[PDB]
Amino acid sequence: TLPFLKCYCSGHCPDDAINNTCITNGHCFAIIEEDDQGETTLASGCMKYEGSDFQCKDSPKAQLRRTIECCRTNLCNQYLQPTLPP
Amino acid sequence: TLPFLKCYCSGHCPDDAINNTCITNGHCFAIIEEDDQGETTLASGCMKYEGSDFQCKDSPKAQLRRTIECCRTNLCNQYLQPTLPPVVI
Amino acid sequence: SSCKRHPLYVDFSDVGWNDWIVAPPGYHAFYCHGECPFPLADHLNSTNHAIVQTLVNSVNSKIPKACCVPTELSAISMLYLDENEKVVLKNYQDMVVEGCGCR
Amino acid sequence: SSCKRHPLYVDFSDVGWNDWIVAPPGYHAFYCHGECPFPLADHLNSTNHAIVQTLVNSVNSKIPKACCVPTELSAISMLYLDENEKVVLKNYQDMVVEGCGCR
Repeated sequence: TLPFLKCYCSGHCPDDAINNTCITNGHCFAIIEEDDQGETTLASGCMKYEGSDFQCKDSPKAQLRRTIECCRTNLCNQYLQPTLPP
Repeated sequence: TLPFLKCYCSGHCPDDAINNTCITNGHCFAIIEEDDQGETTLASGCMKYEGSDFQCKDSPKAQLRRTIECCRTNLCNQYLQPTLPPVVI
Repeated sequence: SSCKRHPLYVDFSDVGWNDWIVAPPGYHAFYCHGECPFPLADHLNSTNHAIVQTLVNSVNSKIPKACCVPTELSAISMLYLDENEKVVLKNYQDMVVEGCGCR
Repeated sequence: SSCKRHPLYVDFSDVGWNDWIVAPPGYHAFYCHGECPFPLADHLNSTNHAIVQTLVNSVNSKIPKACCVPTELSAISMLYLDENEKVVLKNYQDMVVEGCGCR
């Protein structure tokens, strides 16, 4: 199915993103991730529909603390700021 | 095209080779090669037809000394023992 | 060792998905791993491009070798809990490695 | 640096094939390289298996990450010399990387 959704992207931008946006038939996401030192990063982008249930759900058994959040209205993820799991 | 050729294999056997043979639609090969440390090994197997011209020809500019030889009667690589390209001086 | 298929069983309770995947409890997914040497033998199912790249790497090691990846995959069916508590059947393509090769 | 296409021109002089390939003198082959991180973004055109493998790696790093490989290739034609020194035109499939993804 054709991409119908426009998303913000940062860190996961495609090689030919324009003005920091991307398109997809799946979801926009934002993710916060903590490395081994306690430092966090925020990133965002587009996720295609196939396999998106696995990725939006994520595994709670991941070794690194991180939270991904997905949404399905245009740009929804731009100011999305998910939080590490408590 | 269906595999029609049976080859000896050693070091490049597929996971389900039997008493040391493999089948292919391409060529049997034997290759002698000398590694980083001056250690030479001999290996052999089956090469599929697609892209076989490139692999049977090889590059004379390879960094390590090696000689591959291909052939196309059954098991023709059996006792194939190539000669290494001379040490460049 | 050279590119081949390796065992990998994905157990859903272990990865914490047993709350949304109701069946099966897990499945054999497998994975591909290992070297793509010169020459690429028949069972590696290589592309022309992987063969050329393998040769280039032998001349100029700044160009990487080809990579061992799935070259045939098969599907599994799963029952999952949807965004509503509804139990639904879904065919998931490309879930199981049936063969590996150098690409 | 995530999975993407990189430049690679294959010049037949530089691999020592000037004597058997009469045309062209070389071509742009490209190659694929770079990390397959979590999550796999849309432009990485990943399979379900690569997505699952990526999640498993994040749970236990003994399972490797997915690999950046060509997911679309195109053909080139070449003129060459055979055993007896005659010129044949041949179409070679899968010679040029058009797109990369995680598999």
